[PDB]
Amino acid sequence: KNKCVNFNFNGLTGTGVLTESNKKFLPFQQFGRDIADTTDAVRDPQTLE
Amino acid sequence: IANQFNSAIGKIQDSLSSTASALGKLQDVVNQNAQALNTLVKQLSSNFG
Ligand SMILES: *[C@@H]1O[C@H](CO)[C@@H](O[C@@H]2O[C@H](CO)[C@@H](O)[C@H](O)[C@H]2NC(C)=O)[C@H](O)[C@H]1NC(C)=O
Repeated sequence: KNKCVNFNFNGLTGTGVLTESNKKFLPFQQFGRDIADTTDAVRDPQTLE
Repeated sequence: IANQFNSAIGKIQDSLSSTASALGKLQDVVNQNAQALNTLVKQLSSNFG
């Protein structure tokens, strides 16, 4: 967390700082998106947050 | 003549409190930039075939 990284979630590769989100995704949602259609936020596949 | 001028400046207080309608010319300019920035941002979602 809080460091810039080459992340990859389930094949969703990218560059970013990662942080804990107050955003509450539904169980059917694994990813979120920007108005620009970039992957904004992610639900982690091993720890459900 | 001073009472006319002082009255007339008094009416500018009321006009500029009550509405945006006169400043709409500056509103149009900031709004056009916001619209164009948001368009160039939304075009990132274009799949282009
Ligand atoms: C010119 O017009 C002004 C108003 O713009 C007149 O001034 C008013 O006069 C009456 C009394 O006659 C007062 O009750 C008002 O309060 C005055 N208004 C102001 C802003 O002072 C003025 O009398 C007119 N002069 C002439 C020569 O016709």
